[PDB]
Amino acid sequence: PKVSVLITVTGVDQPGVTATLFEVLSRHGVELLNVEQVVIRHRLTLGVLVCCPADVADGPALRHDVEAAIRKVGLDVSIERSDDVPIIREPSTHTIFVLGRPITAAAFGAVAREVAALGVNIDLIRGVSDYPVIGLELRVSVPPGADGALRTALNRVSSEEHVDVAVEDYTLERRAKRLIVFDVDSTLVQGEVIEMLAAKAGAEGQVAAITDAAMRGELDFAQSLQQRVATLAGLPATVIDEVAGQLELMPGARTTLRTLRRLGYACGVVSGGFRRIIEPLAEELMLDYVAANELEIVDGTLTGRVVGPIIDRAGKATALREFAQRAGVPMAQTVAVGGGANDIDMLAAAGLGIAFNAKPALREVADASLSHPYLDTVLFLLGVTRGEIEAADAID
Amino acid sequence: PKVSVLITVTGVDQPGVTATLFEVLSRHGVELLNVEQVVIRHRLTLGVLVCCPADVADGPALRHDVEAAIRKVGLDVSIERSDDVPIIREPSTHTIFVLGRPITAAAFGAVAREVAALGVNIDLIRGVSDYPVIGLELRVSVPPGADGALRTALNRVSSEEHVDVAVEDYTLERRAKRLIVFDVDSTLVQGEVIEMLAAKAGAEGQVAAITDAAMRGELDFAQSLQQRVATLAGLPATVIDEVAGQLELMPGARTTLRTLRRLGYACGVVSGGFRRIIEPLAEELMLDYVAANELEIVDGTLTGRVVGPIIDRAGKATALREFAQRAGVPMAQTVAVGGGANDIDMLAAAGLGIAFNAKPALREVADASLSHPYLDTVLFLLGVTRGEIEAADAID
Ligand SMILES: [Mg+2]
Ligand SMILES: [Mg+2]
Repeated sequence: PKVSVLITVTGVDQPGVTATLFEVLSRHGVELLNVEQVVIRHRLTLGVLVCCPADVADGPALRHDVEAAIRKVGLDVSIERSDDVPIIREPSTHTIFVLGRPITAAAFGAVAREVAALGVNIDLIRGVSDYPVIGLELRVSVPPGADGALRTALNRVSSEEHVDVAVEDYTLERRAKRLIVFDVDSTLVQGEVIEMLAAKAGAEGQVAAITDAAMRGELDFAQSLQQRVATLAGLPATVIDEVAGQLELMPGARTTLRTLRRLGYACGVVSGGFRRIIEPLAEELMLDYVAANELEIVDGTLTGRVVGPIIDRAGKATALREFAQRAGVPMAQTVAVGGGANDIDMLAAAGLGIAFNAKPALREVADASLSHPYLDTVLFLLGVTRGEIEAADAID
Repeated sequence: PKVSVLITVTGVDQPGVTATLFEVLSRHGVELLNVEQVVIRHRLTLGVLVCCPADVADGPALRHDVEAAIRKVGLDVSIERSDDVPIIREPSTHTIFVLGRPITAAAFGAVAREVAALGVNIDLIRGVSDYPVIGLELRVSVPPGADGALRTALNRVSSEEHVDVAVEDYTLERRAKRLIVFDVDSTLVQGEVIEMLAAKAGAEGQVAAITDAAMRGELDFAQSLQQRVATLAGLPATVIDEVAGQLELMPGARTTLRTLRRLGYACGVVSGGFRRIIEPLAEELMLDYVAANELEIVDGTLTGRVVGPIIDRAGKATALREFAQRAGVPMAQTVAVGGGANDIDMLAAAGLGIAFNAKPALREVADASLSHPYLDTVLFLLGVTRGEIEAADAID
């Protein structure tokens, strides 16, 4: 076959069309170069790019066989020479996630308009979830040196339209994510353990105020840790198990971890909280790595200090790096999820840094932000669909 | 928004259509439930499923705004109530690869016809490669308990039509493949080392005959190994480096391994050949695991025996299992690639067992078979496209 021909079938989806078309093409000298077919909402698009004998292409017979077969059953078909035509479309450079509850038309309109303004072509759109939130994906092709401007434009859109918008590299390498770390407090676990410990001392007031002050980045994490843990001076150490037994996982956490195990992720937690609370939990969740701070105890009583070294903002990044080196995972294939300014160095070190219901100081430097109280929306950012989760879980 | 509406735009692709449609929908009470959009060969299909106020849906205005905006620029659009309509399509159960050089229309026709006969619905078709061979993928939905019958039907088609046809589970878990092992001889490396050693003894004749006899499964691997290595009795051990330096990688091998590293695979070789030849090579290829047999040497001279234990057909499976346990990878997420009856137990132990230019005894039990002399066609079976390889390699 020395000449190329493109055949394009469109119309209301009926069964047997695919087989019929290729059964027809076999009565001509036809060899396949590319086939693309989808049905969206009962609309068939079937594009077939072939090579065929020069004398077959230059003859009405091939045309008449195809047009007869396809038009008969009710669909449309076009046939034309190619030769210059690209055989197989190029990969998308990036992918974009839009999560909302709801996603207004105006919101998605604003996204699609920012995309267009920056010469960014949309290659594919699909739904990735219908619960817990609506999730849409756009695989896009970004002009080189425009993706900074894109994330920026789309962040403005995200704030103004009340949806999450994440732009991610869609390269083979950068999208084989293999390792994830969570912060514990207000990320993997509901609320602040240190405030739960403080309530036992009748100090939740003092400590909640300082914690919000520290997670918004207004305070040095270490001095803030020292001032907060000091309020616990004199509590019996038995208070650690009490609080540990009062911890509720973030909605979607179990689903998030279970799905990450299916995908063969290394899973870890990096916290500024307390090891006696977190290790007992990390064992339960079957995690691969823990790093936390440690409460000082004397005669079964908390002294109000921690036992150095303190895991600070920098320490969190150092622990991610440590975890990644041990697991044999390059930094670009690592994921970090946090909610506080505590986590800023960690997120920026990771391949993908995800801010989860986060303070402004973190959202501003995070690769991606989530504003809904479901930790499994993290999974959508990692290329997983709700359907795929539900399917896999039903196999038990 | 209490009532659902489906909007479906089709026609010749023009820019700005996407943004335009959502800018129009925002003047109505529209919230998005699902968006699906693709362009194939300049055919736009844009399907939008929304919820909107009951009084907006029951009014001509929404219809007239949408129909006006879309028809004006040259495309078609339909609008209709939904309510019963599925929000987001279910995942495909399986995926099917068709590799050929060429892929005739008749071949693909035969595939699509077998698929249809077994109640199997086609969800998507796309090209995955234009070199070294033509590669097509069909994501399909298989009725439960029909995929045995499918692989069987498609194997008949594969033999008759001269294309490779592979059916694979498309579940989240089973498709997060994390570990691969290659056989060395006539798989990762061109030809048979043992025959190259034998040629040094003027025995390539005897040994080639026995090797073909063993790889076709007509011989016990161990007795065949003993008879073949015995022909080397008396060669200087220097002959090992000579042959090691004469080895050519299989076409596509470097590409295959490099791409597998990008994806973060654990990579290993499991051979019945000789460690002094393979270890030197596995170090060069930066592999994670080696298991081979070992030549006996006395005073710098080969004795013609191997030093037990012999890696036999069962040993290969045992080594895969060993490798997988160490790497922390479940058997279902493991891949094995071989060409001889030597490899039968290994392939069946692996999640996905790939026969590469293989003897009949292996093709008959392999999950998937490849008939073309390019080892990187393995990558297509692992969900990678040629475009994605080329893109990633150009980033260097
Ligand atoms: Mg936190
Ligand atoms: Mg072999």
